[PDB]
Amino acid sequence: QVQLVQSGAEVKKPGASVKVSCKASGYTFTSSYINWVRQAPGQGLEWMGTINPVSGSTSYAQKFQGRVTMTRDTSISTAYMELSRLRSDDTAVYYCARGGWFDYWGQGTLVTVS
Amino acid sequence: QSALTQPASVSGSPGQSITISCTGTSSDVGSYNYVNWYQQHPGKAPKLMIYGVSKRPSGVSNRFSGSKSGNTASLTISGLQAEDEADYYCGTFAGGSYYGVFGGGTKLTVLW
Amino acid sequence: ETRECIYYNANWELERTNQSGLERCEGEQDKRLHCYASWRNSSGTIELVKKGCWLDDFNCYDRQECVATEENPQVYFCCCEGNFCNERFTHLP
Repeated sequence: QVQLVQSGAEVKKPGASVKVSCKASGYTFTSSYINWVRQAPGQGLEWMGTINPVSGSTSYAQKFQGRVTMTRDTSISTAYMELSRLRSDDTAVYYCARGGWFDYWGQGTLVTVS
Repeated sequence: QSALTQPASVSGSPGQSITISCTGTSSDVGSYNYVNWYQQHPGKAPKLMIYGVSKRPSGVSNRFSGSKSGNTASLTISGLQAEDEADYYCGTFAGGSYYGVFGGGTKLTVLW
Repeated sequence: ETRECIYYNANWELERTNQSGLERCEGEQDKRLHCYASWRNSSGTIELVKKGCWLDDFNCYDRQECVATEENPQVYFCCCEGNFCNERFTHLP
């Protein structure tokens, strides 16, 4: 079946950077987008942005413009989300999801900024 | 980027029908069949229940249906069951020319 | 409806795929399929990046022509519906 598997929980100091990985399997990675979403403790889902793995083109949510980088490595079917200049309130569970409909979601990655 | 508004919570009894609303405007919900619904159980990842306003993916129970009237998209859950207790988010298609947005979510309680 | 697309992969060596041909679209049955074309246009000359099948994308619905709309990107990308629709591609300045 279609599956997105993310990298494990990470603990970061404020001001640092975090890179979350998203490994796609059970489908052609370059046949759809990868979306990134986050959810702060007890809060709602927040869109972060989309990457097109064919072109490498990205679109970021206004909130993260200037401190988020989305990349991919098509040789290993892996999408990456890097969030810079980490703040205490970036503590959240970060998700990757497949295509524009977010039809399959990764298990989530807890990033604690302490 | 336009905000989507959902009620904070909805409660229902087993067997009852519940409708969760997602309100936008004529330039978003009123113009595009791109509203989707996600179920999120406590401590779990979201799951796609309905996409494109009314389309149900295979694997999703037929008790879940979606519709639109004016600028409000609605998720309806028929024959409410204990496992429906979760947070529900509406959202719009994200990619290419479309900027992603999620509603604030709705906590659905099933009172036993 | 879209079952087959023109296939191309410039990065075929690292991705361990064929360079060209026809790609049969893997459809989950409950979703639309499309074709896509991707290329670089560094001052008039076209350097083809990839061509293939593209999954259910609202941007592509009922589009018979593969037209890239992103203004001045590094890489152009378009999608379309219909068998081999990515045979022809262009960008909208």
